[PDB]
Amino acid sequence: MGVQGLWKLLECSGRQVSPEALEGKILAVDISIWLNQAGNSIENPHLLTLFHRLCKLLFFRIRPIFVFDGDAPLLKKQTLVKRRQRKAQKQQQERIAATVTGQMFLESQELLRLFGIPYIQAPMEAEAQCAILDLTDQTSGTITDDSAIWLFGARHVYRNFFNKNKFVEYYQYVDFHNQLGLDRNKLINLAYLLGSDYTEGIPTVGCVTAMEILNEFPGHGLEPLLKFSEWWHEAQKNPKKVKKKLRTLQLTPGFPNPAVAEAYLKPVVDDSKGSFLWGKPDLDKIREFCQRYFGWNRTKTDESLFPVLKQLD
DNA sequence: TGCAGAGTTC
DNA sequence: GAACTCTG
Repeated sequence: MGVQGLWKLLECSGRQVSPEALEGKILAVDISIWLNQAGNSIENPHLLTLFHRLCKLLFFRIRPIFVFDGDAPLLKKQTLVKRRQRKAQKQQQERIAATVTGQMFLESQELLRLFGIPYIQAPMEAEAQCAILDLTDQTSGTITDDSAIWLFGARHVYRNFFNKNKFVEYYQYVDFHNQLGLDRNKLINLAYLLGSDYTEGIPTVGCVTAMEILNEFPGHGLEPLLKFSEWWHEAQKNPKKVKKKLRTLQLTPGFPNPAVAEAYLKPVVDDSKGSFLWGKPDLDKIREFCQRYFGWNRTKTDESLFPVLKQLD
């Protein structure tokens, strides 16, 4: 999820490209959204979609690095819990999804090791790991469809790459900073407004409305939201500019909770500058895996791999 | 599941 | 009249 409408905002700065443009590139990928998602009674669909993607990547000469979600933050859990209160046993559907995912994790990491692709378990948030990889110039981008990566400092992000009718879109920090006037702090304030995976937003704030807010109270860091907060705590009191529209909407009392901006500003990530390695993928083991989990033979997989191994050489 | 247009309200 | 949402 992340910010509810941020992609709509940034689309003016994103450029449509083709998969042939990622040829000379080393990019990070957040697999955690996939297993976060993944009635024909199929076996291991996470692995199925993962395999097809994994092919698509190497076909276009991408050098991937996969990033795995760790312990979700306190604010992420609080957000999903207060999002389920709106929509004894909640603690027993937590410990049954983790043992299913655990196996999904293990199988996916095995598939990766066979394909010769390295990977890193992010200690808490995975988007933050991909972001800090972008920042230290360890990757040359990050393939993800999650807006929240921007708030963790992202500079170059490739979106809609796997979405097949949608064209691959390349987004750059500098581009939408120079066009839209957005920095990391303004985007985090936008996260307070529009709603994100660490905090639900304001009921009626569309994109344009959140920008109207962030311009009505200019400032540095978190000042805009404090000014808007005390202004709405004042103007709500009764004498009964364009600020009337903003009077109308409802606001929470703890707004703004500074722990939210704190979580986006200083997240937890691996600090070391890893030097990464892509090994050669052994063929036989891959067909063995495919039969073990899907039930594919040797020339059922080879019909798919025939372009892939051809491009590898 | 993302965009694009209209419908409904201030 | 324009902007936001909902649905197609």
